[PDB]
Amino acid sequence: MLKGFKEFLARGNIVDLAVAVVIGTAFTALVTKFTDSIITPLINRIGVNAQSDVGILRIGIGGGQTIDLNVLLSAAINFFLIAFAVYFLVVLPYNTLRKKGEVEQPGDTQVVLLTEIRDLLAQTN
Amino acid sequence: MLKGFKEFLARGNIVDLAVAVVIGTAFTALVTKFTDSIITPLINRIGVNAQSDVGILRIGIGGGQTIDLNVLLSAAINFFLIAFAVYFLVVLPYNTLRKKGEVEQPGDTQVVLLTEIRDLLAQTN
Amino acid sequence: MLKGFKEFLARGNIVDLAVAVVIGTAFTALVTKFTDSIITPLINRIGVNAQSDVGILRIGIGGGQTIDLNVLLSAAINFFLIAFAVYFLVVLPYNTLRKKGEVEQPGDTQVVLLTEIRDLLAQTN
Amino acid sequence: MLKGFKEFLARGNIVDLAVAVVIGTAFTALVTKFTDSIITPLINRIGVNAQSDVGILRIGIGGGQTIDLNVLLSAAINFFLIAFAVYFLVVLPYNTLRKKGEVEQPGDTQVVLLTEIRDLLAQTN
Amino acid sequence: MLKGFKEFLARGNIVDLAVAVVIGTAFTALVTKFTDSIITPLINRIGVNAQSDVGILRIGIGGGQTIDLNVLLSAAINFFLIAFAVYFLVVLPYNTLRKKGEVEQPGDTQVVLLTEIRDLLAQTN
Ligand SMILES: [Au+]
Ligand SMILES: [Au+]
Ligand SMILES: [Au+]
Repeated sequence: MLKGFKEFLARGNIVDLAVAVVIGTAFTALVTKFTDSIITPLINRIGVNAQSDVGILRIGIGGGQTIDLNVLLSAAINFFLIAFAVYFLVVLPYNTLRKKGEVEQPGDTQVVLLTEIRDLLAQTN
Repeated sequence: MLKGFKEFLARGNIVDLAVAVVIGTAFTALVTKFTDSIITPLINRIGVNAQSDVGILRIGIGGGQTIDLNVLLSAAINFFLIAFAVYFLVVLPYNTLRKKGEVEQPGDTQVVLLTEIRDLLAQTN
Repeated sequence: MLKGFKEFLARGNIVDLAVAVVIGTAFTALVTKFTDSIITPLINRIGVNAQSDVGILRIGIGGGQTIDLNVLLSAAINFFLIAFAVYFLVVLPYNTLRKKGEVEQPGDTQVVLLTEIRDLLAQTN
Repeated sequence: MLKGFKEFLARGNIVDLAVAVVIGTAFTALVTKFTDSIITPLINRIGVNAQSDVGILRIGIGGGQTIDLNVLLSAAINFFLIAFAVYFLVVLPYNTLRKKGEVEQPGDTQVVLLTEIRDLLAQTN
Repeated sequence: MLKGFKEFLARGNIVDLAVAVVIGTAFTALVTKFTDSIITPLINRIGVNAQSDVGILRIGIGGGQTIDLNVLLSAAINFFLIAFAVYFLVVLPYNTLRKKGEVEQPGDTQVVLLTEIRDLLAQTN
């Protein structure tokens, strides 16, 4: 069992990925929770949004219906906050490190080797 | 420790992925929120949908039961909006950049290299 | 800024992935919404499921408790429908196109080149 | 337009992926649903868990507060069930197939090719 | 049918990934549940947070509104626990195994081979 989980993990391109979804989900969850506790309430004190129209579904009930705009705006703001947080926390550093050329990846090293291979092959002739 | 987390992050084919799931979930969520606040209500002012039949679960309760179509239809519209949104915002540009050729990738460059190698090895004959 | 987001996207193996999660989550959501509105109610008019046993948690409350089977079954049905939908819509077409041989890919072209190289190298020797 | 969606789909390394997320979310949801309907109720009849302490938030309300264990354990059990399910349904078969050598992959065929090349390049010397 | 799903599965880069999303979502779900059951309550007996301001939406209702801070801190702590959990359970072992090199992967063997090839091509000169 320790062998199946561990042998699958050496195999575990899956491990790199599982972690990625783990962080990705954990983090999106954090930004939206901040938005709900801090932002949505702010949107709400004001709320001259949520308009409406009469709603007596002759199939379900009968009383009144609304169009909540504050929620949409609350969500839009949440979205922007995510883009700023990700781009700023993540993007400035990863893009800066790839430009200064200090980050890595399997495809890139293969390329260097393939390239070196090309050069030597060229030298033989 | 700072070493383990950072070393794992340059490693972060995972980083590319985590970000991808982060945006994918964040965005799908934004579209569904719009569908729910703006669209579901419009579907609802009408609502000649939600039909039903008697429901007295001789196992749970006893009172009445409903089949909501407005929700099914509201959900479907949400989906189309996502398909159009992803395809139009994401698809027209990425597919157009690949056809014109501007977007890049590790596999493609390896190909270029392998190809040149093939051409050279052929030249040696 | 427009340059940074766009340059990271050209970079975006991530874009391929983010899009994938977006569609995958959006679609699963659609299937379950159909199951809940059309199917669960049907399970429920019948609902001779949800059994139970007394439940007075001497730690939290005291009143009664139930085992909802209708939900378990509704979910299962939801699942089978997903399997029929993905396999029938996605699988019949991708397995049939790979069998007839018409789907291109970076890994496959590389193999072709690697193979040509092997053959040529064998010719020199 | 039909050309853009279809050309992106032949392209769909993404399709492979979307299907993966689609299936992954669908299945996990199925297990947790079984956990909730079947398992949680059982945890709950017993429930000598959920302990507590008075809770009158002088900032929000005022009355009493609880620490639920049955849920923590219910989730824990849900989790073990997922691991056994994924590992047993998924892991025994893919690890056995990779070991017996039947599940193929572009990366692996390339390896064989690279390996063969190494061997040949070596015979020349 | 058994052939199409199975043929698609050997094909299944998708299988590696789907399993990855399954484990990532399942695990994040577990961390947050622990936080909610064990942690949020602890945060709450205390709760001198959830501040507020009057809230009578001249568009929706009219009565009062709150900015729940406890939830924000509760979510943050949840996040740390995930970071600690993934890195400590996942990171120490994978980072250590790669350093000891005990861990294997198709990309890495490709590199070794590319290197040897580079080295041999270099010897011919
Ligand atoms: Au009734
Ligand atoms: Au009872
Ligand atoms: Au109390």
